[PDB]
Amino acid sequence: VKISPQLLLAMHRFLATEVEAFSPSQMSEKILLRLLKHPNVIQELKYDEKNKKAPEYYLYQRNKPVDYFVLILQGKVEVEAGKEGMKFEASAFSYYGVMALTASPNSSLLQVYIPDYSVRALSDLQFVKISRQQYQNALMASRMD
Amino acid sequence: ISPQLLLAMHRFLATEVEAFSPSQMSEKILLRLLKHPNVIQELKYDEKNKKAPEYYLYQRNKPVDYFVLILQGKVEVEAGKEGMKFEASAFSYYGVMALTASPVIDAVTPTLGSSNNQLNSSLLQVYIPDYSVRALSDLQFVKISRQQYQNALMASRM
Repeated sequence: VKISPQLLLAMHRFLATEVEAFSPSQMSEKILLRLLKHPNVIQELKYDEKNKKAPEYYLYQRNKPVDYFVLILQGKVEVEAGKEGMKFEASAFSYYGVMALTASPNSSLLQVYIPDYSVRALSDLQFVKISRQQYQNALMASRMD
Repeated sequence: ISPQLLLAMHRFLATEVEAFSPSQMSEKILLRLLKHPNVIQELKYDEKNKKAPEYYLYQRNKPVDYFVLILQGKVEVEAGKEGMKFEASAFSYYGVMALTASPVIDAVTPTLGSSNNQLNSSLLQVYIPDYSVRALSDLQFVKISRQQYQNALMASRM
């Protein structure tokens, strides 16, 4: 996935200033930029009007454990929030699932992040995808530089 | 719910499954737990509406908080990464770790089932089965939740 340097700067500046998880206090800007340039962190998704309700077009499903964070860069998504599944539209720079990253910790149970919402693609999507593991590694890397 | 069958399953759990061993749970309490309402359940099978959500006792990558012991009937089990399919019948049990798994250390998030402020928290300690269980016929089975199991332990602790 090839993106322009301008777009990379915009998403970098937004996360570093708006999302505390990526604040310079938690994560150095040098590491953050490397994390964004990491392969498959930035992804795209081709939309199919025929298969609109396909599983490949659901970034999040309510009551389905997930372990990654998303930042929409381009495109439209439908969001189903709450018990009644209140639908509304979200576009660029709407993010989801930060708690999957920043949540603090064989025969044990597992702490998971379960979204109280669903996110479905309405059109072609370009977005960021950062897993808890990628984020925790980014903290350790920035925790020593 | 014949007395003969109830004793058989009691002896099986108390001897085969350590979670219900006399060391963990007295045999007197175990019997009371089995006679507890809704611990023993049934399920009518519909050949027309097979693969229905009401016929899945367990679903892959779907958090669960209960234990099952088949008493009568057949189920299809899809186990592991490669989804090895096999058939299981009476006295096949599932989800023991759902009961005996210990919580995360120095963790404040609530466990699924206990409902300790779960209604508003998105972080939940869960047991996630690496398998699926689908009903192939009418089922009679035991169903013990983590909370019902923990309550049985406290009862036997006195």
